[PDB]
Amino acid sequence: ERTYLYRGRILNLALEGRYEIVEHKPAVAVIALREGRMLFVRQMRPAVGLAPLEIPAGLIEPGEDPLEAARRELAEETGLSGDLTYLFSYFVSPGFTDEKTHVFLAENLKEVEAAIEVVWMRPEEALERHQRGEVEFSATGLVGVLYYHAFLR
Amino acid sequence: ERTYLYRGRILNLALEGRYEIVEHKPAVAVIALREGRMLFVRQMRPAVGLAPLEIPAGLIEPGEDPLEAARRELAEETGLSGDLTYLFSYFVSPGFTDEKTHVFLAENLKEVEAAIEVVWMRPEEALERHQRGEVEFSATGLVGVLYYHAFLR
Ligand SMILES: Nc1ncnc2c1ncn2[C@@H]1O[C@H](COP(=O)(O)OP(=O)(O)OC[C@H]2O[C@H](O)[C@H](O)[C@@H]2O)[C@@H](O)[C@H]1O
Ligand SMILES: Nc1ncnc2c1ncn2[C@@H]1O[C@H](COP(=O)(O)OP(=O)(O)OC[C@H]2O[C@H](O)[C@H](O)[C@@H]2O)[C@@H](O)[C@H]1O
Repeated sequence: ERTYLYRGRILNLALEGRYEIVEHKPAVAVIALREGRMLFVRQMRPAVGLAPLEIPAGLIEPGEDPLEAARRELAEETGLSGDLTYLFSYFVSPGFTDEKTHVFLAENLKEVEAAIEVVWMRPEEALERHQRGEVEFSATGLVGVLYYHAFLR
Repeated sequence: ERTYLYRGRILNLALEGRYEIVEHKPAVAVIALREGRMLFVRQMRPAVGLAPLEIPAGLIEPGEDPLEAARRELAEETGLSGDLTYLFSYFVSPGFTDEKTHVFLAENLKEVEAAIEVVWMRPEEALERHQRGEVEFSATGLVGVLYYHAFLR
């Protein structure tokens, strides 16, 4: 059983026996390749004080399933729509939070609409920039880069 | 500036303007392959109520750098030691936490020592089991699987 220390906007903090638990809405992330470039985004993230390289990602809000949330954040963050395929999911850090991320591939991208910086970048270059200390990754950004190298070359 | 709502054992909860921020110690994770099997671990994770497929992972404690923490958790969780190479890092979920994970590759594993279940499993099978809904991934488990498919075949 959980006792709640804080009920917030995008998280709750609970204690469960000796365990500190952060409840958090699920998330989605979209991997998209065009002309050899992957679709990254960057935004200032106050939790870390910097703008890591991410792929388009967002929270699943009331009413939505993961596919719908993925289509929405792709459009809102980048102005694009595409044909989305579910790939896999992961718990971001299951030792303390229940946040689960559902990852999609987007193909056949179309601009549907003309704080978030869109960064098209070859994944090989993202990985080299990271290795040289020039940019940080989020989990979603790293998953995109690794998925590309595994399956999209 | 941050105001603290909770100072805990493995996290602090702060507000920063409108932002809810979870401070958390950094983590490490180790990717290890032997005879075509990757070294996974499973443990009950109360935050999610299940035991996802992870790779050996742990927190960096006072006094330690990432390499040292990685060697320690590999030994404590699996009884193994190896030659460790730094690969890359990622922020697990930078929209709300500062947790950063440093990922290593381990080679030339040796048993140094005879709650945590050690699960050697071919990564192709881990990914198929996940696709069929049979097991969940942590971020570290998924990163291990993707890294293998990208670079270790
Ligand atoms: N929710 C918690 N609340 C209280 N203490 C905890 C909790 N979980 C663990 N402990 C204590 O904290 C001690 C040290 O934890 P270590 O074992 O090095 O790490 P890890 O395997 O848990 O987490 C490693 C990563 O894997 C996952 O993605 C995680 O979220 C991390 O990102 C433990 O001995 C526990 O006593
Ligand atoms: N720390 C926070 N505290 C308060 N509200 C917040 C915070 N961060 C965002 N908001 C609000 O929450 C609203 C909805 O958030 P959406 O934009 O769909 O998601 P995302 O891109 O932030 O996070 C997506 C994932 O990427 C990362 O890995 C994250 O940690 C997630 O795992 C926002 O409009 C903000 O107003």
